[PDB]
Order: sequence, then C-alpha cells, then structure tokens
Amino acid sequence: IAQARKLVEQLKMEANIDRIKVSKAAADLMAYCEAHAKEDPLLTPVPASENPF
Amino acid sequence: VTAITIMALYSIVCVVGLFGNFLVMYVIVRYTKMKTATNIYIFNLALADALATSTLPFQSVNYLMGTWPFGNILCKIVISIDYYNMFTSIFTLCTMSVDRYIAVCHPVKALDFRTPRNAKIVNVCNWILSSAIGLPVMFMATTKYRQGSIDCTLTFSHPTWYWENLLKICVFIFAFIMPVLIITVCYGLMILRLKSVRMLSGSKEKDRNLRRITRMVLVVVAVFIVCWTPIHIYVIIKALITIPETTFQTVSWHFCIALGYTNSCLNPVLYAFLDENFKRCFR
Amino acid sequence: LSAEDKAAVERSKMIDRNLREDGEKAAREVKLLLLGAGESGKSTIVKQMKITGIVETHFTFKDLHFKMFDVGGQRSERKKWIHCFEGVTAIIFCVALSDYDLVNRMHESMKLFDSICNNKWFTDTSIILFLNKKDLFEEKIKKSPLTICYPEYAGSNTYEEAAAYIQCQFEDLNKRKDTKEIYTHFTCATDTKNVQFVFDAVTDVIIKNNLKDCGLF
Amino acid sequence: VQLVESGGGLVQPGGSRKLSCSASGFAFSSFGMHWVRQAPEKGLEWVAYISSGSGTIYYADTVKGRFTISRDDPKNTLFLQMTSLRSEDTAMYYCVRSIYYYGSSPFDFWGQGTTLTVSSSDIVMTQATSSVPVTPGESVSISCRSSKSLLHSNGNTYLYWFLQRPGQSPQLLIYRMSNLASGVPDRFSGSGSGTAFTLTISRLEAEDVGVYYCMQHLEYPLTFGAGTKLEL
Amino acid sequence: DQLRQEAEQLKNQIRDARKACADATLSQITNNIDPVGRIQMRTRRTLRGHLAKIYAMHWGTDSRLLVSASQDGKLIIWDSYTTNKVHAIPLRSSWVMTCAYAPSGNYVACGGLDNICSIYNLKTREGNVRVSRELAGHTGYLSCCRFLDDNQIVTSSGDTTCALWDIETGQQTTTFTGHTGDVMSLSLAPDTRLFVSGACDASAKLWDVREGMCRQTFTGHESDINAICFFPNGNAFATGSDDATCRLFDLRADQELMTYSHDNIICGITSVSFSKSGRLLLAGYDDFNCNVWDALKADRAGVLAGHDNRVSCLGVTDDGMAVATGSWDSFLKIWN
Ligand SMILES: CN(C)[C@H](CNC(=O)/C=C/c1cccc2ccccc12)Cc1ccc(O)cc1
Repeated sequence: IAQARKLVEQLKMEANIDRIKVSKAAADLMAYCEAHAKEDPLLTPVPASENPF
Repeated sequence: VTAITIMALYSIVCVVGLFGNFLVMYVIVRYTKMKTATNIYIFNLALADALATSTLPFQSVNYLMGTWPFGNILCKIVISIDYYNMFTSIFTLCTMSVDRYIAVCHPVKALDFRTPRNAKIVNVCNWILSSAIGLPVMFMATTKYRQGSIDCTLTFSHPTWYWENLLKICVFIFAFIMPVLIITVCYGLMILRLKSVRMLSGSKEKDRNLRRITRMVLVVVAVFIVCWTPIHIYVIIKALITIPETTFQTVSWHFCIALGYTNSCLNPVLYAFLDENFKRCFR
Repeated sequence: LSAEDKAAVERSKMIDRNLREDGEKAAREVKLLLLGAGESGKSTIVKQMKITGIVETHFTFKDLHFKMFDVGGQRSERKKWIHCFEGVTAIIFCVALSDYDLVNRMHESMKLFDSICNNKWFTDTSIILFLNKKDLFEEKIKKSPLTICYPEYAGSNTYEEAAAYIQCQFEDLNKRKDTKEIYTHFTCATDTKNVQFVFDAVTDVIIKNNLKDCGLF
Repeated sequence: VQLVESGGGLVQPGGSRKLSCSASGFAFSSFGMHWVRQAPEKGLEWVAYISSGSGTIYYADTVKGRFTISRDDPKNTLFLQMTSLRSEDTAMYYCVRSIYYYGSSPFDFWGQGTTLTVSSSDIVMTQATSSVPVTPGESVSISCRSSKSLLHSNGNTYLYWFLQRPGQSPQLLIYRMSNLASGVPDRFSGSGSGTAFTLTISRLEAEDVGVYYCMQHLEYPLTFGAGTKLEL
Repeated sequence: DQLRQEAEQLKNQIRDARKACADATLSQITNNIDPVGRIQMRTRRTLRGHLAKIYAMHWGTDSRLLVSASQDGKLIIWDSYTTNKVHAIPLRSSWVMTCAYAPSGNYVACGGLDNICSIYNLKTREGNVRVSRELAGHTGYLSCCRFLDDNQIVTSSGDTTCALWDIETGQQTTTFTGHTGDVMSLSLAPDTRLFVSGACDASAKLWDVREGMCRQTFTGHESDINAICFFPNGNAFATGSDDATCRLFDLRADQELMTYSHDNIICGITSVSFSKSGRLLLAGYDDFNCNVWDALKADRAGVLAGHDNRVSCLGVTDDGMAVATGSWDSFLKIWN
C-alpha cells in the first residue's frame, strides 16, 4: 500500500501550482507567432535565389 | 479487291501490334518501375515485338506499288531489322519459360540466380547472340533491278543453292524446333510438379487456381505453335516444288506472313494483361 | 564545377555498391519467428535444431540458412512491436500437449494461438505448430480423461484419437482456410527429424512466393 | 598511424627502381594516397595519385609515361614503379594519406621519406618573401598568392598551409583557408579573399621555426609555393 | 480505504482549480487573425539507399546532414544538398526503433528491441566509425533518445521508465518513474532544462532533469500517444495519438488549449513537428500522407502526399528551411 501513499503525496505536490488565465497564455502564443513571422521560410516562401534546395 | 484486303490486313496488324506494345512498355515504366526480373523480361519482349512489327508498312507499300522506291539505303537496314527482331523475340519467350521452370522446380537454387542483375545480364546476352544473325543479313542484303523493277533480295555467293538452303535450314532448326521443344518440356515439368503443392489441392478454390494456371500455360503454347507453324511449312513446301503462281498462292502467302506477325501482336495480351500483377495494378 | 566533390561522389558510389551486395546476401535467408506459451516446448525445439531483448539463432540444413528469433524474454505491450516481424517467412508455435490438466493452460495456449493467427499483420504467413511432450500425454491419458479440459468430448480415452481431437481443435481456429496453411507435427524429445518437417514447409512457402512473384498467382 | 617508405638508393641513369609505403594503424582501403617529392634543397612537388578502390589515377606532366602507381589493399602497401630514371629525379619521396567526404581534412598525415639518388594552363602559386627574422612572443604574418581565383561556386576556397620543421616531414596546419587541423594550437589562423591569402601566428615561441608552404586543391595537377622560411 | 479516497479528493480539487482559470477558449481569441492560406510544397530530393522500412531519422544542427535507421541493419548519414552518402554504419542488432544526432556533431546514438543504447564516434582518427559506449540497464525496448551534451543522454523505454545517463561512466545518473504504461516518445526543452514524455496511459508528464521529479501531468487523450514536441517558445507542446487527434497543451495554464481533428480522418498519428515560428504544425499519419495544420486556428492548410506507405518519421531543420519525411515505403523525401 506504499504505492497509495506515494500517489497521494505526489498528487498533493501537483495540486500546489500557480496558474495563469487561459487568455494570457493564448495572447503570449499569438504574440510570439506574430513577432517571429518573418523568419519562417515555410510560411512565406523565399525567392529561388536564396533557396538551397 | 484482293489488294485492298491485303493492305487492310497489313495495316490493321501493324497498328494493333504497335499500339499494344507501346502501351505495355509505357505502363511498365509508369507503374511497375522495373524492379523484378519478370518486368524486365516483359519490357524487353514488348520492345522487340514493337521493333519487329514496325516493318509492316514497308512491305504494304512494296506490295501496293510493285517496286522498292525506298532506295538501297533502306533495304540493308529493313531486312536486317526484320530478320534480327525475330530471334530476339523468340529467345525472350524461351528465357521466360526457363525462368519459371527454375523458379518452380528448384526453389532453393533459384534463390541465388533470380536477381535483377542476372536478368539484365541475360537480356543483354540475348541481343549479343541475335547479332550473329543480324549482321550477315546486313552484309548480304543486296538489291538487284530485275527485268521489271527493283526488289529486295539476299544473295550469298556462287553456290547460291547451297548457301540459301543453309540459311533456310538454320532458321528452321533454330527458330521452330528448338523453342517448341524447350517451352513444351519446361511447362510440362512445371505443371507436373505443381500438383504436389499443398496450396493447390484439397479444396475447390485451390483446384480452380490450378485449373487457371494450367489453362493459361496451354494457351501460351498453343498460340505459339498455331501462329508460327504455317509460314515455315509453306517455305519448306515452296523450296521443293515448282508451285506455279496463281491468286490462291499469293493470298495464302500474304495471309501466312500476317499469321506469323499475329503472335507478336497477341504477345502483350497473353503476357502482361493476364499477368496478375497488372490486374492488381489496374483494379 | 565538382572540384573535389568528385571524390565524394566516388565514395558514395562505392558504399552504395557495398550496400547492394549486403542486401543481396541478406535476401536469400529464411526468417522464422518462434512463439509459444510459457515454457511449453520452446527450449527443446532450439536443441532439436543444430543451434536480453530477443535471441537470434542460426543453422544450416541442405544449403539453406535459417534464423529463429525468440521474443519471449520481452514482456511489454506486444501490439507496439509486433509489426516489426511482418514479412517473416513462417511462424513456429510450440504447444505442450501434456498441459491439459494443470492450471486451463491449454485454454491460454488456444487464446494465444487465436490472437496470433488472426492478426492484422500475419494474415498471410503460414504456421508450423508442434505438439510437444507426447510421452507424458501417453502416461497421463489413461489415468485421467480428456473431459477435464473439453467437457464436450465424446470418445475413448486413448491417445490415438485424443491427439487427433486436440489437433482438430487447434486447426479449426483460423478464419482463412484458403489463404494460409497450418502444418502440424507430433514431435517429442528424441528422433530429431523435425528440421526436415520445417524444411518441407519452408520449401512450400518458397514455391508459393515464387509463383506470386512470377505473375502466375 | 604509421607510413614507412623503402626502396631508395643510388641508381644509374636510364635504369629502374620501385618504392614501397607500408601503412599500419588506420583503415588503409578507405584513403586515397599521393606521392610527393622534394629536391635536395628545393620545395615540394606532386607526383601521382591513386584513389580508393583504384578507380582514378593522375600523374604529373613531367613523369607521365615513365612512372606507375598502384596499391595492394590486403597487404596494406603502396608502390611506385619508376623507369628511365634521369638525373632530375633525385629527391626524397613522401607517402601522403588523404580522404574526401563532406567536411574531411585531406593531406593530414605524411610519411617519413625515402631518398633516391640518380648518378650524373597550370595555376602558379606565388610566395614572394623567402625569409624573415622573428623573436619569441611576437606575431608574424605570411602571404601567399594565386594566379587564378581559388573560390568555387559552392563557397569553398581550396587553400592549404603546411609546416616542415628542420629535419622532419611537413605537417598540415589549415585546410580550405580557415579551418584548423586537429592537434594544432589555436595560435595559428588563416584568412584572405580569392587570389590573396594570409597566415597569422600570434605569440610564437620556439618549435615554430621552419618553412611554410602554400598549396592549391582546386584542380589537378596540385601545385605548391616556393616556401617562406622563419629563422631565429 | 481512508487513504484511497484522498487521491480522489485531490483529483477533484485539481480539476476545479484548473477549471477556474479557463475563461478564454483560444479559438475565440484568434478569431480576428488572418488565415495563412494554402501551403503548397514540392519534393526537392529523394534519398534512396535503404532496402527496408525506415523507422527513425534526425537532423544535425548544421542543418545539412541527417541520419536515418531502418530494419536493414544500417543507419547511414546523408548530405541533403547533394544526396551523397557520407557514412554507412553496420550495426549489431537489426531491430532498431530510434536515432539521435549529437548537437556538436561528433556522435550518433541508436537503440531498439535489444534493450541497449549504442553510441558511435564519428570524428575519430584511424578512418572508420567505432562504437564508443553501450548503455545497458533498461528492461523494455528503447523508444526514443535525445542528447543533452557530448556526455549526457536521456532515454525512454517500454518498461514504463525513463533515465538519464553519463556516457563515459556508463551508469544511470537518474531514473524517472511515474508512468503506468509504455513510454513511446520524448522531447527536450529549448534550453534542455526540463523535458516531457508521452506514454500508453494516454497521459503526458513534465520532468526536470536536475532533480528527477514530475512537475505536472497532462491528460485528455483517449488512447496511446505516439509523438510529442515543444512549441519554440518552450511554454507549450503538442501530442499525437491513436485517437486520430492532436492537441496543444499549456505549461502555465496547466490544461488543454486546442484540438486538431477532422471528421474524415479515422487513423492514428505517427509523428509531430512544428515550424520555426510555431505558426503551423506538421503531423504524419498512417494514411500514407501527412497533414499541415494552422496552429492558431485549427484549420488545415495543406497536404504532403508523396509516399506509398505509412510515414513513420518527420523533422524540420533548425533554420526552418525544409522538412524531411521517412516512411515504410523505404524512401525519404525533402519538401521545401
Ligand atoms: C519475319 N521474317 C524473319 C520472316 C518473314 N518476313 C519476310 O518475308 C519479309 C520480307 C520483306 C521485308 C521487307 C522488305 C521486303 C521487300 C521485298 C521483299 C520482301 C521484303 C520469317 C521467315 C524467316 C525464315 C524463313 O525461312 C521463313 C520465314
């Protein structure tokens, strides 16, 4: 039954976390995707001069 | 009306043969990719058949007109190609029959042999050995203007009868007797051994599969025999009797030649369309 | 162009021909997968032949090179790695014929055989199933009847028909009797003629594969 | 890794000879091998090349016809057959180990040399200076120069720097003008555009005194420079 | 069972706590963003030297060389720009399921159904390639490998555990044990400070290498999960399962964020990867082709149909210039 004690202790460990709202996380992901949009050859294809393939 | 019938016969045979062979040897490179030895053999056979059957319009125009208006620059090449693509087509059938016999009757030793490398080597050796008859026809393919007009013809040397009969006998022996014996023996032994296999016995579907295999083998052998025998028999008959010319003789001769080319016409339908790999690729 | 890139291309071609030779050498061997329940007969079959994760065995018989892979020492989710053995030439299933009493065990063997026979990857491969320990079956058949494991058995308690009954019960578990074959052999711990049976089954499989490749099937 | 040459000695003009190079310590069959010779008091000079698998051979124009190069892989030996030996063939012959793939460092290990005495459109690499006095702790620069642009269309410039200390065989320092060979201290650095190159030594102590050569690997035949000597 | 109910109470508390922070619904925040459009990629190279079905591959940080393993007993190193084979390594056990390629470029690793991770020295003297170490101690089968340094590597095994090794000593420095099924994938964070794993529990866990403790557990799938990958920021990851569905999780909000499913896809996902900016998500399927998804909107943006069997591996270069896909077809293409 030591497995039960370990599971209870680790669940108590996981239950104490600092959580932020979903809107803030979504905004952060969208902001990163917008900021780094220019350095993506797959999203915006580059001219064949600069393409090594 | 006889000339119209002869021209239509030659034209239809030529078109059917060229269309079938080109379609088969294009579908091979499109979908099959030529990875197995059987695909290599089929491609080589289709190529040889198409090259052999391409020559028909020249004979059609020569019959319709009556002379050789294509000059001496084509006789030595046309006759050489016609004689050369005959042995190359026969030997591929013989090689396929021997390959199947080895695959079914010696399964363990056939693991060493049946690889695409050896298939390519044997395919190359086929043309390397057909050159031995392709070249002398190229050298001796003359063109002598007769009393009426020019006509292609092979001339050998002063002993004309000796050399002509030698060529006829060699062609007969090495293109009708040997291939028939080889294919008949190989397929007979293969079909005899295919009855002890547990996967083709003791049920209904398995016996149906055995019947289908034996039927297809018999069809191939009968097609070869029926398509090739009459021309050889007619040549043998003509080389021994005066046989004065009439309409019946001309029509019979020009029908026998068409019968000879019909085997090259029907080779793809027998060997590729009935191939179960093709049926699984065109389903 | 291609200043000292030609040396690189030549090196690529050399290692490519080496790969081709190795593949050709490895394409002429028969690979066998050795399954079975827990300690039925799988250990003695390896001795009948010449002989961590999995154990590979090699041997030769009449100019044919074999390879048995034993995957019984790997306990984990079998459906996460069972597709690696797709394309194996045949399967060897070992069943202990004397385990119709202990515990139930024969029913576990039947469940394993049914699961492996009707799998999504082994829908075509044939099976070479041995029935081990027939002398102990000789001894135990008279003392106790065969109705312990099969309640519906209606026959005498003699070996000659009990063995046939068990063989039929195993044979009639495959749902494709027109596509895959099952080869049975009542082997024992002596008179090592089992490798000949394996050789014959593998030869039939090879002939069928050649027929399929040639287009006749 | 070892390469040992044998087969030298005094010869008469018009005669014949055969040298050998016995390799032991590396995968011999994976490396292409070169023969390079050096006159009694002169610079290095390329002779012949035998690929891996023996599928490609090149000769200098001053030895083509008379010399022959071959290798025996199972024995781990490299031969050079010399015929019609004239007096211009007196030199010391080296056996050089070289391997080519993406990112390799060819020309890295040199043999030890066997001396032969005979009784009595190419790219020109220019090394203008011929001697410089130096002091330990200082920094020295060396310049090479080519008659043709060594930059290729794939971005690689093919320039190699070697070092031959007094009494030993040469030793690779830099390959393709900016890369440091393994085991070479980071004092050495290489730079330069096409047709003008430079080598920089910073904080040089003893054991850096010798002759520095400059070689091109853009196309055969391979050509060296005259050599710049650092004296103390 | 007084101690077997506190677990249920804590589970309910966790569910309520992470349901109290769900107020945005990401698909309702990215409503005004403009769609990417139609993504059309062509094959630029085909790499054909394998004689069996390839099971794994990995790019080098050079972004030009890559390695691949197949059941033919070989793993061979390619030059993408010219398709030249740089190396071809004969390996001792033909049943290999994973590959890795060191960040420095000096080593590669391999493992599979023989319970061992093998490490090969590429840049050695004496010519050929040698086996440096051979790490034993797992009991399942190697599912994934990832290098941290030239002397550290995390492995995942089908015996329910992961582990961290040091390569010169050959011993396990740390073992992570919290799963209840096989562990099938693995992903290192961008700074290699903590990683994430996906098992056959239909759950994923977040470990930290420096202390060997599970920090958070993410659930929501319905079957086995076969793939895992971090977002480029390092604050989210995506998964792929036999459920025929991927989905995006958030490390700071501690819950699911979006799901990527189609009504006519009823088949599992074998691999998952992102893009350099993290705007579109690649995914390999058993349908013989791989789909491209718009990560911020869940719409499909393209399809890469060029294989004739299951696509088993997939990767994107560090400079985001190309993608390579392997398959049981025995070929692997490069799409740009
Ligand atoms: C397929 N060919 C190898 C032959 C049958 N072709 C033939 O007659 C072809 C005759 C021919 C071809 C082209 C131009 C011509 C011009 C004038 C006259 C004839 C032609 C088969 C054969 C071979 C030997 C033998 O003894 C009997 C028949």
